[PDB]
Amino acid sequence: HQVIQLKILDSRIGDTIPLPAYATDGSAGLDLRVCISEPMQVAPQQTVLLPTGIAIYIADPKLAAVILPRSGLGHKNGIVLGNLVGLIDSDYQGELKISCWNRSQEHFTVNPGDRIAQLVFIPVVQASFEVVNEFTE
Amino acid sequence: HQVIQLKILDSRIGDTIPLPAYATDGSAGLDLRVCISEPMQVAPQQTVLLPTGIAIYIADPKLAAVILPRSGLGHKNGIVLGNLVGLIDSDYQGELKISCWNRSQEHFTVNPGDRIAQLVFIPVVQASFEVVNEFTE
Amino acid sequence: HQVIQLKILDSRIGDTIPLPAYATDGSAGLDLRVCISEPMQVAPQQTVLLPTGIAIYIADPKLAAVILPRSGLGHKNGIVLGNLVGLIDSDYQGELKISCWNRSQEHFTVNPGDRIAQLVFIPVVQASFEVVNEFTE
Ligand SMILES: O=c1ccn([C@H]2C[C@H](O)[C@@H](COP(=O)(O)O)O2)c(=O)[nH]1
Ligand SMILES: O=c1ccn([C@H]2C[C@H](O)[C@@H](COP(=O)(O)O)O2)c(=O)[nH]1
Ligand SMILES: O=c1ccn([C@H]2C[C@H](O)[C@@H](COP(=O)(O)O)O2)c(=O)[nH]1
Repeated sequence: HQVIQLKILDSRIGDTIPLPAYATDGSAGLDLRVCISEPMQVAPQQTVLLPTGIAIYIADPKLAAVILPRSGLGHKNGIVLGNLVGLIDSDYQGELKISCWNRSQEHFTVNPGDRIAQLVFIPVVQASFEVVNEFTE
Repeated sequence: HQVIQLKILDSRIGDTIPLPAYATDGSAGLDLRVCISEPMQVAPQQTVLLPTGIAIYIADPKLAAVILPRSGLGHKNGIVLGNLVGLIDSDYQGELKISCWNRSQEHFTVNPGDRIAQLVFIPVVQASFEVVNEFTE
Repeated sequence: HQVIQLKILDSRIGDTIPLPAYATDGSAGLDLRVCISEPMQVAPQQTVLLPTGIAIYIADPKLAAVILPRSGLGHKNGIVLGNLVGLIDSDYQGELKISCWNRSQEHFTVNPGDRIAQLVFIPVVQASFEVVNEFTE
């Protein structure tokens, strides 16, 4: 495993709302929960910015994280991400936030502590370009 | 290359509908075909769950796969994924299924065996958190 | 870092429109700018194909790139990608193009040289399948 520093921004986290964790040893992602104080309605076509109450610091520039929709919420309820895929840079230290977009025609309720997205840590490569007139092998 | 076990769930696979394969030596993804018995209409804004007739077992927890829209179908026909990006965990052993979402204003027909998404195998990192009061280097 | 060959297809690139570059040492992605000659309107629900004026050649089959929405444009303006996520194969040598999709209810103007998406280089794994009757460890 790789160590990622995490700062708790809302005292509910770790008390009434658990920290993100892998469901199983073979899980690729961690479910991300929202830290709101009362249930929130997301109308058809509405986008709402939902806080997580946590900040992470990946630090290692060979690593990033992406925020993805949950499969069931996205397929069954059309509850996905307004930016489609959220990209977390290694030097980002602010709160993780979810752009929650209801792409369906049905109203949806988000309760405090609900899992609304998933977080996946991926290696990334920092490219340097070489400008050429023609491509070569 | 890396070996991924594949179980055929529908006898058409490998007979009338080919197994997923890289188009070229330099392809990042494999086209994923649907295993339906008759053509299916996907109306504007409709989401339909489409089977592939295959199950995979990635097994290695340092590896995952993602299901992505095809570029031409998504750009030209608005045929994309209802969950936007499908994440396949290393310990998932069920059938691969596509959440096919028509985001366009035109009706679309999916024929048996059509390529509707693409599958990409990516390394992933399992993070362990360290809860801190302030971030450090 | 890893060297990626880049061919300039429009003489504005590197003169009036900068080459893609990482904003910070810890950035995971590079902002991708559009190479159009006059401002372009993107109406609600409209998809437009926007050129970048550059081609890249990743070459290494263990590497790919993805094109993702920008977070603010996607969350605030609903300016995302019609194919949701663009996948760039290592053997692709054509112009990078953005499927720009306005998922919002507000008209949006794209100016020449605007950053409209981001590009991320990721390692990928080329799988070989082993067809089995039952999965094993
Ligand atoms: O869904 C998202 C996308 C981004 N970010 C964070 C992590 C990014 O590194 C940072 C800056 O976003 P940019 O506008 O620079 O992409 O915002 C989120 O909290 N959620
Ligand atoms: O588009 C998708 C997304 C997920 N899955 C499979 C692989 C996942 O590991 C499994 C469980 O999904 P979750 O609800 O746990 O994300 O479903 C698919 O078949 N297709
Ligand atoms: O948003 C996108 C998606 C793809 N491509 C390029 C890179 C791919 O390797 C190539 C071929 O696309 P396919 O139809 O084979 O996926 O098009 C783009 O320019 N932009």
